[PDB]
Amino acid sequence: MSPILGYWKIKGLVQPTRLLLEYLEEKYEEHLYERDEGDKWRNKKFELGHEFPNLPYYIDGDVKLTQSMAIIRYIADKHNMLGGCPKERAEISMLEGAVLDIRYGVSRIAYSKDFETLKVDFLSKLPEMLKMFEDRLCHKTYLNGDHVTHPDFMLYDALDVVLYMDPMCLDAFPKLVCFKKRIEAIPQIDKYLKSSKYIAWPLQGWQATFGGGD
Amino acid sequence: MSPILGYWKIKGLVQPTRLLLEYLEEKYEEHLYERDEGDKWRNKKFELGHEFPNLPYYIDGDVKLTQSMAIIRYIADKHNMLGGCPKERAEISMLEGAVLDIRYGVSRIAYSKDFETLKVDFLSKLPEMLKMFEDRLCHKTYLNGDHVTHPDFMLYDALDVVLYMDPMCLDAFPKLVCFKKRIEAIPQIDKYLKSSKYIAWPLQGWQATFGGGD
Ligand SMILES: N[C@@H](CCC(=O)N[C@@H](CS)C(=O)NCC(=O)O)C(=O)O
Ligand SMILES: N[C@@H](CCC(=O)N[C@@H](CS)C(=O)NCC(=O)O)C(=O)O
Repeated sequence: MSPILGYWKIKGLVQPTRLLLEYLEEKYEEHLYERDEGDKWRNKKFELGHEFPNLPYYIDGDVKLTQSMAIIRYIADKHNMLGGCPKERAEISMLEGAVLDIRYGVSRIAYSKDFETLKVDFLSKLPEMLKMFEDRLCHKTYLNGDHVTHPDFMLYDALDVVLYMDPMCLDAFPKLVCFKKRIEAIPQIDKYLKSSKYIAWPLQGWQATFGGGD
Repeated sequence: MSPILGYWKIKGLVQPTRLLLEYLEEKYEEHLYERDEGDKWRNKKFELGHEFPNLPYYIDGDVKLTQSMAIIRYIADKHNMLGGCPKERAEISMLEGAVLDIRYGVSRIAYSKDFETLKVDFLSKLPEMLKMFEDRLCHKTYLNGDHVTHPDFMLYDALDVVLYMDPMCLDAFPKLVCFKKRIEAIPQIDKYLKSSKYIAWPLQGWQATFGGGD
């Protein structure tokens, strides 16, 4: 009747999947769980018809999905965006994982009681990872050349988070600073970011030391 | 000249990729880094021709890969094992991620100074995740029906690790206990496990609290 996507009303793990959607102009509704609704999830968690219950979920009627990365890859696969030959898939997946080292690097520490000191060790390695992305862009509009691919949205999302973490981490990465602006200047994403549908905060689950609250 | 796969001489993140290989009878050589060889990696790390240097790496000459999950998906894609329609990819990827919640659950805590207490909270949630896998198998030889898929090897690997963690965690999961035996009873894997080529330990990087040492 119309694709469903369920998650907490935070950016978290599905923010990118949201942006891919907006970029594709796919129609979808959203089940959004408020912080105060742990019980509500707990019940609809057990009955939606999933074999690996979890959040986020994505229901096409055609399918019932539960893993964050499958859900986004499945959207891209619906639109023939995962790659033609293997060398292509494989490489998209590489960008994928490389962007996940950054986004998970953040997530891994955000809910710990030692965040501020774990912080110092992440921003240290970050540049290193940041750079690979900069060099990758010395010659390609987007992460995989001309045509947008889902990790361009992963990558977007990751810069957005690290910037709240250290506003300057992209001083020294002009190429990355233009990519974040570019993705922004794309009409569909342009609209979504100023739409009512946009969720600007929290970055992580609310309880989180970093990116928590309101 | 012959596919290369490089990693530390531990099971770690590539053990499953190794098992897929052995199951496919693909020929490959291995660059194995001993614990004492951090400097050696550090030099060959910078020159192999990778845009996202890292371990593991997989060099087909046809391609130069670096993310653990892409490398294994790329092997499966070489053999037409990632799925026919999208509903297929998507679902394989689901098994994928669901098995990664378990394997990363372990990895996330193994190198921490509070392991033993973090331990207690993992084995708690484990059953929950374990079960999804058991129910998934009430009616399918393998994780995706009759034909073996790469998460069957991920899943294998994950049971192997958690068993060193708690030898009984599979009492209560007879269906899972037969799957671990089955995968074992497959001639190719049968051979590899008793071959010289097999790496039985360490589970994690050597420095690790859990699964470290020799
Ligand atoms: N690996 C999974 C992780 C899922 C996950 O950790 N979900 C959390 C939110 S960050 C959820 O609260 N779990 C809901 C539940 O377990 O019922 C994915 O990529 O989707
Ligand atoms: N997300 C990456 C993680 C890679 C990774 O963490 N590799 C560690 C071993 S567990 C390696 O020592 N990094 C080597 C390096 O950074 O040079 C993957 O899936 O391959």
